[PDB]
Amino acid sequence: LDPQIVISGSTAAFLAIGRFVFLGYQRREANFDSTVGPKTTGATYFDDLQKNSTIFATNDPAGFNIIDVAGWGALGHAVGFAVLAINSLQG
Amino acid sequence: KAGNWLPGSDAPAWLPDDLPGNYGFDPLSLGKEPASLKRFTESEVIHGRWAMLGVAGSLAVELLGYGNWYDAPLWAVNGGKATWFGIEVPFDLNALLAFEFVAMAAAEGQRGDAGGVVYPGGAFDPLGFAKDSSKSGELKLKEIKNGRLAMVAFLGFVAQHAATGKGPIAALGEHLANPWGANFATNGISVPFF
Amino acid sequence: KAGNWLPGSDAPAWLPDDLPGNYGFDPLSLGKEPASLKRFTESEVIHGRWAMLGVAGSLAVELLGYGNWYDAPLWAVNGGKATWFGIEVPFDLNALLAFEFVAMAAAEGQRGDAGGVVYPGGAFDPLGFAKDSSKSGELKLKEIKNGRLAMVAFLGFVAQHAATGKGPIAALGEHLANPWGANFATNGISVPFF
Amino acid sequence: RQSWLPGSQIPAHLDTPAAQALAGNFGFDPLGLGKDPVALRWYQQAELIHCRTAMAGVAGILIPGLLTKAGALNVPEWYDAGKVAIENSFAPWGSLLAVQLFLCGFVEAKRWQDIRKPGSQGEPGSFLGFEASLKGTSELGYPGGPFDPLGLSKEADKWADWKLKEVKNGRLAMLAFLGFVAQKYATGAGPVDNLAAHLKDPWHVNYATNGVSLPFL
Amino acid sequence: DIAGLTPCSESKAYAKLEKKELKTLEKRLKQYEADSAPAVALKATMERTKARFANYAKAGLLCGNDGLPHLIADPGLALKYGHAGEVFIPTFGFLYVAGYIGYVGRQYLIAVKGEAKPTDKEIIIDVPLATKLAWQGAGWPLAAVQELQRGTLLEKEENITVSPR
Ligand code: CLA
Ligand code: CLA
Ligand code: CLA
Ligand code: CLA
Ligand SMILES: CC1=C[C@H](O)CC(C)(C)[C@H]1/C=C/C(C)=C/C=C/C(C)=C/C=C/C=C(C)/C=C/C=C(C)/C=C/C1=C(C)C[C@H](O)CC1(C)C
Ligand SMILES: CC1=C[C@H](O)CC(C)(C)[C@H]1/C=C/C(C)=C/C=C/C(C)=C/C=C/C=C(C)/C=C/C=C(C)/C=C/C1=C(C)C[C@H](O)CC1(C)C
Ligand SMILES: CC1=C[C@H](O)CC(C)(C)[C@H]1/C=C/C(C)=C/C=C/C(C)=C/C=C/C=C(C)/C=C/C=C(C)/C=C/C1=C(C)C[C@H](O)CC1(C)C
Ligand SMILES: CC1=C(/C=C/C(C)=C/C=C/C(C)=C/C=C/C=C(C)/C=C/C=C(C)/C=C/C2=C(C)CCCC2(C)C)C(C)(C)CCC1
Repeated sequence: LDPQIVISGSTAAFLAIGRFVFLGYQRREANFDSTVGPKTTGATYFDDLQKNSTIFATNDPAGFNIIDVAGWGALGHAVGFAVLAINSLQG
Repeated sequence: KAGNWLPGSDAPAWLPDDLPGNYGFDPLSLGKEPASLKRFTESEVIHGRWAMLGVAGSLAVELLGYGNWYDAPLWAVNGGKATWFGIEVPFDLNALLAFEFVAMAAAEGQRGDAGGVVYPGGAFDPLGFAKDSSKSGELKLKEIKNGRLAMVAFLGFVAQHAATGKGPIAALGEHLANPWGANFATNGISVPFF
Repeated sequence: KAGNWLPGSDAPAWLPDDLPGNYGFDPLSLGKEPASLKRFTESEVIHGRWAMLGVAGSLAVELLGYGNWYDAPLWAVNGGKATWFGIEVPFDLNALLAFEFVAMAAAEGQRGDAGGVVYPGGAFDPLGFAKDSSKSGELKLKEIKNGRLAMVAFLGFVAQHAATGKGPIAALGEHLANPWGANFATNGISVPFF
Repeated sequence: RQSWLPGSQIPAHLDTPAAQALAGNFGFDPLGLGKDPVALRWYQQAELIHCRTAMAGVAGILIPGLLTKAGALNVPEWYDAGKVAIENSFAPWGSLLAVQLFLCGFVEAKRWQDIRKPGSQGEPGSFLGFEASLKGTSELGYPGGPFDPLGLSKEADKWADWKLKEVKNGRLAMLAFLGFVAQKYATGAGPVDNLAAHLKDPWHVNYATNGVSLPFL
Repeated sequence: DIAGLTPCSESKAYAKLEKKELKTLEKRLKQYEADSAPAVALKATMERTKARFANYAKAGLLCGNDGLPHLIADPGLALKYGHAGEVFIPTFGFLYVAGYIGYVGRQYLIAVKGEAKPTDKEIIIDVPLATKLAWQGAGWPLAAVQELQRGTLLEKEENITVSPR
């Protein structure tokens, strides 16, 4: 009934399942240039709080930024605490 | 052209002839468009394989005497332990849920990346059938026909146990006992105004 | 032309002359088309062989005194054990059902693959008759005639036991006892208004 | 030609070579239903099926109904034949109705597809070999082959007369069955007994006296 | 029973209302004579009233807590418990006669559009033609499904649609 085993195994499983098999299918939806590449053709402030500013660099061979880690880890935590919570009501 | 589902009537134009299980069965004109038809072929074959597996499984469970398919998952809501052919299975509901999620997600993602492929080869052909692509068409026909039969049988399982609450082999046994005395007219829930 | 089933009337045009048991008997015009006629020839000969076997079997059973053909399968519904010529048979209903299903499925599939073949040869000819194909036609004629007779006799068995409930030789014996006193007019269920 | 009402204008849709070639034409169409030749075709099919099943049913009512007044054939009344039969039988009426729904739906589906397409049911490989003799006989509603076993439908000189006898007896049979229903709800006994009680006293026992069939007098 | 009520035969409120109506009616009856047409009409009213109560009790009607009949509008429920004569049969009767009226009218309209002055035969009814078509449609539903299945029931898109879109 260890919380560390449930949560750690959960986040490990979801980071793995996002690492190896659902990477390319998530990267096929990066191509929105068919419909939107200029989200905002702007010059100044009030347009670049809305346009991209920084690019998170990855020396990762596949290219996980901190954002994908945050996402898959977040799903892992949600599911892990769901498992512990369903375990919580006296089995 | 394996046949014609309604003698005399003309076949639909959008069904191509070289295709397994091409009986021309389409009243609703669901597959008139190409890409949708291809997706539907994929879905039909896959549902067929899963239906075969499920029906064979329930029949094996009841035929070797381990309860029905309905009380196989009984050990998880009411406290207990899973089994296999007379041996206990040391796992928890969440354990099998985790390994099922990971394994099925991996397998189905891998499959769902190679476009739409229905017949693989090489390492999903480990015994050496369907090599000449000649009788392979007939094997496709046999595959899809047995698959349709299995889907219908499984829908039968769901409805039958939803009506009478007994297992398949038990229902067949009692139906062979008294044929006119008990079938879906003695059901009492199938046809209401009896 | 083995004969003519109705003197004077013309033979049907679709029956070919070189054919066993060609009496020209077809009021309904059932075999006017070629492929259907071939299928019917197959069916007639096969039904004839099976009828011969069944009739000979029921006769042998009653003639050697082991009950009728109706109470040969009596040991399975009411608890008991099968027999043959005075010796017990150590099997269960499901055991004979399994071996019958497998054996008959194998044999009939094998037969049903070689197109439509009615006269095999070589290993279904182990004694050396019908080699010249000359008197083989006459043997075909004798085969088909005895087969028609056997079919009629077996339908007689079913109707007779459905009427009076007695076995064949018992019915013949009592009919030879009092000819006018007991036949299908003393049946009481054949002709209703008596 | 004969007409139902001598002197009445026969409608123009019942006066064609296609409509005068029909069995039992008497120009009877007061409500002009058959203005569509396709609809007239379908309605002719309806009349034929109703004729045949009406004859069968009414014969089933009468002949046991008559012969039970003799010694043999103790048959109960037609409005009570079901109950006694099901008490005689082996299965409940629900399963029997289901089985007859299946076995009749198959056949009626056949016949229907032959109505929509005339040469339909005979096409190679469809059935196991009766496709040989499941075509029509060039006049829809009158198949041949395994129907008409005795060969009575081969001669061309008796053709229109066999047709016309069929349609006349059938119309009379439909009238007879409607009479069976009304006499059941009106007097409350079997039709044979109604016939006997009317022959016994004609001028006193009819539908002018039963007190239901016209209540205003 | 059917949604928590009772049939009117054993309904206590039913007989109380019946007694109340008879009571007021006899109260009106008391002050006249025994041969007077007032008393004749009053006794006629008594007879019709009691006959009405008996007829409503005989038909197997269902009464709530007010003792008044309640109709059940549900095919499965009414056909299962013997109430087809309160909504079901009435709706098929009405649909028959209403479609009959509509079909007769429509046939008249098409019959008179083909003349030289459609407005005169609309304002001044062609009585022979109107009686003729008034008979000719007693079986309308068959002609209706035929006109439907032949595609003559519906005009195509030569109808005038609003301009612009
Ligand atoms: C798993 C579902 C499924 C799917 C997706 C398909 C797909 C296909 N079938 Mg198919 N088939 C199936 C099951 C399926 N089959 C089963 C079970 C049978 C046996 C009855 C058949 C028998 C069959 C024949 C005989 C033929 C096809 C054909 C086809 C193809 C063209 C028809 C089409 O557009 O299908 C699209 C289908 C769907 C979109 C199905 C979706 C499910 C619908 C929307 C709801 C069904 C609800 C159901 C009736 C509820 C029952 C409940 C119960 C209590 C009554 C297409 C590839 C034709 C062909 O050439 O074969 C390849 C053809 O002639 N099928
Ligand atoms: C097992 C059934 C069977 C079949 C399929 C055939 C097939 C054939 N026979 Mg045949 N025959 C049979 C049994 C059969 N025979 C029997 C038992 C007899 C003895 C009475 C004969 C005597 C016979 C003669 C004398 C002739 C044929 C001929 C033929 C050929 C052409 C006729 C045709 O189209 O047949 C098609 C047949 C069928 C489709 C039969 C199907 C069964 C029907 C549809 C239902 C029968 C129900 C039955 C009457 C019910 C009785 C119940 C009882 C209580 C009254 C064809 C190869 C002709 C020929 O050239 O010989 C080769 C010919 O001249 N037959
Ligand atoms: C289980 C395995 C098996 C298999 C795969 C086959 C396969 C075959 N058999 Mg076969 N057969 C088997 C077992 C088997 N048989 C057994 C156990 C018997 C009894 C000993 C027979 C007796 C038999 C005969 C007599 C004939 C065949 C024929 C055939 C061929 C026709 C295929 C077809 O479409 O028929 C599809 C058939 C059906 C779906 C069933 C038809 C049911 C009939 C019409 C009903 C008959 C009346 C019924 C029995 C009620 C009678 C009541 C009684 C009291 C009188 C096919 C090669 C026929 C053949 O070779 O013709 C080319 C043929 O004439 N077989
Ligand atoms: C206007 C919509 C409507 C609504 C809300 C209802 C409501 C009801 N109907 Mg119903 N019915 C309707 C229209 C409607 N009917 C029409 C138009 C018909 C003629 C085709 C029927 C024919 C009918 C029958 C034959 C039966 C009912 C029954 C019922 C009851 C339970 C079933 C149910 O709700 O299914 C949900 C209904 C809908 C979503 C509306 C569509 C109408 C369908 C065709 C009716 C469904 C019947 C259902 C499958 C039977 C279930 C059996 C039950 C024992 C579980 C419920 C009071 C059952 C009953 O008597 O209950 C005790 C029953 O046996 N109805
Ligand atoms: C074709 C067409 C066409 C036209 O156009 C239209 C129409 C007609 C509409 C259409 C039709 C359709 C249809 C009918 C369909 C059907 C389907 C199905 C039934 C499926 C199933 C399907 C089914 C399936 C898959 C199934 C599967 C199953 C399984 C896995 C099982 C499992 C299991 C096991 C291990 C055992 C245990 O103990 C439990 C469980 C868990 C239970
Ligand atoms: C020809 C024609 C033509 C024209 O055109 C039309 C018409 C006339 C319709 C037609 C006719 C037809 C007919 C008549 C037919 C018949 C058939 C039959 C009878 C069969 C049987 C058939 C029959 C058969 C096979 C049989 C078989 C039998 C068997 C195996 C037996 C078995 C057994 C044994 C071991 C013994 C034990 O103890 C039991 C049992 C189990 C019992
Ligand atoms: C012509 C026309 C034209 C113009 O345009 C207009 C108008 C005038 C309107 C029209 C008219 C019409 C009419 C009149 C019709 C009628 C119909 C009918 C009557 C039918 C029946 C019909 C009828 C029918 C089918 C019947 C059937 C019967 C049956 C099955 C029976 C059965 C049975 C029997 C055996 C005995 C048992 O135990 C029981 C039962 C079950 C009872
Ligand atoms: C270095 C490296 C490595 C490793 C890596 C890792 C292992 C990472 C990790 C990472 C991680 C480990 C991450 C994590 C993250 C997490 C997160 C992001 C979380 C979130 C959370 C949440 C979201 C929660 C929420 C909530 C709450 C608060 C309560 C309950 C309810 C809810 C659900 C709302 C290896 C050896 C493989 C190799 C390569 C290199």
